[PDB]
Formats: sequence, C-alpha cells, structure tokens
Amino acid sequence: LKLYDRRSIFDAVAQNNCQELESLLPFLQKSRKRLTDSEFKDPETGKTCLLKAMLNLHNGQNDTISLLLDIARQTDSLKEFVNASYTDSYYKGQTALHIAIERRNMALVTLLVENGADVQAAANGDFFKKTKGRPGFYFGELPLSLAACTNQLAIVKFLLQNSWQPADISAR
Amino acid sequence: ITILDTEKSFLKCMRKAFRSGKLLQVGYTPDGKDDYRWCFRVDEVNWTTWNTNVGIINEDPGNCEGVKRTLSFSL
Amino acid sequence: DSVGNTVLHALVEVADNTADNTKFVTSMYNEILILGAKLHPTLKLEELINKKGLTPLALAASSGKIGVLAYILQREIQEPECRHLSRKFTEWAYGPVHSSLYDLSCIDTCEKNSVLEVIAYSSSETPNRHDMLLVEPLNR
Repeated sequence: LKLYDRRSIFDAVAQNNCQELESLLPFLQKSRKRLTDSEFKDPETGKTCLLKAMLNLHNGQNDTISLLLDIARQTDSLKEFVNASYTDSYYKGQTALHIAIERRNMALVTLLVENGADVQAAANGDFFKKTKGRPGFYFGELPLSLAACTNQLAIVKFLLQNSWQPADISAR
Repeated sequence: ITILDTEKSFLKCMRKAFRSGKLLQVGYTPDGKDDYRWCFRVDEVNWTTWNTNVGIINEDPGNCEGVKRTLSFSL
Repeated sequence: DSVGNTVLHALVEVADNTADNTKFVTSMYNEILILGAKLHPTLKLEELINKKGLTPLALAASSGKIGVLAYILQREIQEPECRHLSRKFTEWAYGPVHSSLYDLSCIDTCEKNSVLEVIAYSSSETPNRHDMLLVEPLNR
C-alpha cells in the first residue's frame, strides 16, 4: 500500500496528474480515514483538497476533481466533502461552489451541485464583506448572488432551475 | 520635490521610505530562485475583461498576512 | 558604442514621444528583452549603464522620453521564461477585482539614479517633466 501524506495530495491535485492519485482510495479504505479529516485540511485556512482542485485549474478543465469526487462517494462522505469551506476568518464560508462560479466554468458548477453542493453557503469572510478601505470584493455572500454580480447569466439561471437543489431567490 | 527633499533630510526615514514594497515574491527567476522584488501594490477593477491571466502570483486573493503561491509558475 | 549606449539605450535616445515613434520603439524594446532572455538569461540588460552612469530606464527619465517611460514601468510580458522581465505583475484576481504589483527596482529613491529623483530634479530643458509623474506607478 502506498503511503500518503497531506502534501503529496495537494501537489498531485494541482499538477493535474490522475495517475499519481490512484492508490489513494485503497489507502483511505485501509487507514479508515476520511478526506474531510483534520490531517488533510490545511491548518491555517480550512482548505480541503477539493478547494485546492478548484484554485489550480488547467485550461479551465481540471480532470483530477472528478477522481476525488468519486473517492468521497466510495468513502460515503461526499456531503461533508463539497460543503467543506474555509475555516479562516478572511475566507469564512467560501466553498468550492463559489470558486466554480468565479472561475467562469459552467461544467464545474454543474458537477458540484449534482454532488450536494450547498447553494446557500454564506461566504461571510473578511474578503467578501465590505471592509471600507481594505481590498476585497462584495457580491452578497451567496452563490446565486455571485453568478449575478459577476455577469454570468447561464449560471444564475442554472442555480435557480436545477433538479437537485434550487437556489432561494429571496435569500439574504 | 517636497517629498524627495524630505527624504534627503533623514537617513533613518529612508529605511522608512520603502513605499509598501513589503519584499514581495513575484515568481521565479531563471535558475529557479525566488525573485523577491519591492513592489508597490495597486488595486484595480474591470467589468469587461475578467483577467484569466497566465501569471498570477497568489492563488488565494487579498492580503491578510497569509500567503500561498500558485503552481502555474514553470519553476 | 563610444557613448556607452547599448541597444536598449539607443532605442531610448531615438524615441521622440510622438504616437508613431512610441509604438514601435516600445515594441522593439520588448523583443530585444525577450531575445535577451532566450539567448543568455544570466545577463540583465537593463542594469547596463552608459558612460553617464544611466540605465535605460534612467535615461528615459533623464530625457523627456515619456512613452518609453510609460512602457517600462508598466511592462507585462506574458511568455514563460520571460515573465521575470516584467515590471508589472498581478498577485491575485477574484472576478472583477485584481491587484497589480509594480516593481520598484531602480526607482523609489534608495538607488543612486532613481527615476523618481531623476524626473523631479531635472534642469527644465528636458521635456515632459510635469507629465512623467502621471504614469501609473509614479503618481500613486
């Protein structure tokens, strides 16, 4: 069995090599760990390796993400996996759905909300609030607000008209 | 001229006259070493060009005394 | 040459701030830097001084070459292996808002021929003194 630490998982999920990340599921079933463990999340900002998959896309098409979405559903923790967000006070509440909306990827938004991405995740971080003179971007702290404020008509229609979890248009 | 003549009055203020460069990393040199250049920071906004750039230094946005470099650098 | 001007210095003293002359000089100044990195990357071309001790950026500020000055201080080079020659970077970009970084290598008064000091202490025979502080690093 191949031994895995946290650093090699973040490095393989950024380099877009799925052949490196192939013995993770036999290792994770043996170790009885989960992907939503404290050892796999970054200690400063609560960054799961799904988040690190969403920051470092290659040509708008990351192929590593569909692999470890399957690893979370084999290890029956997909709901905590996509709804894991940053625990730091500067990015508090930012899930991978907010990154998928910001990176202009229609397929990455669809693939997340099928797997149980919370479309009501309040990204109430210090970067996403007002913070009068500090650098930041306020969009209303909601995923259907982020598709609206960033000129994404196809995504703001999709968040309101999907079969899995429809967005509350009156949410605040 | 007033700003520069004020800085000439004190050698101690010249070490304070580093204007917010913070000794920031801006990528990697050839030979693959850290670049570490004094950089003045300017916030901007565009509502038509959405800036999907090849070279972006930090993958995490903003500045909160916590840094994280981007893996898109060749070195 | 006998003056000490290299190729990048000569592109500075050729440009005379008009709209057509600025267009290709800053285009030729880019292509020689890119060739200057690909041929041998260990040599930094903008550190080379003439016999007046001026760098090619300090020469553009010592004379009134504003269009060469506006280009060097805002120089973004997109090609990998030539990204290090850029003087303008972006450190993050979250949707509409992005944060630009302007390099302050020879400027910001800590050096000897800092172009912020060179512009403000000019002798008024040099043109465009009042306009060279309106380029985007030097104003902010």
